[PDB]
Amino acid sequence: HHTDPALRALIRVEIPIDAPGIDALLRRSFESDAEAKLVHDLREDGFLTLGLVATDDEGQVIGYVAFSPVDVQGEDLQWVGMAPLAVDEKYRGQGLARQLVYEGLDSLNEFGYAAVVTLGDPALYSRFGFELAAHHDLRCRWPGTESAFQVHRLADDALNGVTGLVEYHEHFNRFGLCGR
Ligand SMILES: *SCCNC(=O)CCNC(=O)[C@H](O)C(C)(C)COP(=O)(O)OP(=O)(O)OC[C@H]1O[C@@H](n2cnc3c(N)ncnc32)[C@H](O)[C@@H]1OP(=O)(O)O
Repeated sequence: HHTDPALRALIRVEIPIDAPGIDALLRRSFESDAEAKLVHDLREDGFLTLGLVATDDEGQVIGYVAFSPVDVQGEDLQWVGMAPLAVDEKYRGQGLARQLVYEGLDSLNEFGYAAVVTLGDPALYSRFGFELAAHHDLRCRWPGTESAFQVHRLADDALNGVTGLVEYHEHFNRFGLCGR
């Protein structure tokens, strides 16, 4: 008895040739082009800490997650903010977002980062281990985010004694991003 290998998407760090595919995915996946424009600007200016792509058998980008640096109370503690996160509508419900976030966080830990923040629906991000940032006395700069701003430590004690304003790069101060 022979079983055909199951068809699956591979996840890896993005490379330059992926940019147009990432852009197309972001434009088609969100309600506005803000996410695509954000990623373009972060990459162009050197503030995209890490990006991971999920690709189909032909190498087409079908999923994406990115991370950029954030400071806390104006200091660099090796924290990052996760955004955006997208899976092509053709591949939704297959566990690819879960995998992208897990691998992202695992890679970040491997490379010495201490925590990851994100802004979004807690009904989604809590599934991946994120906790409400307000419970740890952490906030972002935007209004109406106390229920959506979240944090995932990468070390058990990473959040202890770390409080206040978590600042994203200024490229995030554009309108229409998910979670805002
Ligand atoms: S603010 C505008 C909102 N738009 C977007 O977020 C961008 C368009 N959406 C997407 O790209 C996808 O729908 C995302 C949000 C990436 C989810 O992709 P998938 O559904 O394909 O992800 P997985 O199959 O990896 O699922 C992992 C777990 O997440 C749960 N889940 C998916 N979507 C949601 C929403 N919207 N709300 C709450 N939970 C959600 C899945 O059920 C799954 O749950 P488990 O805990 O793994 O069972």
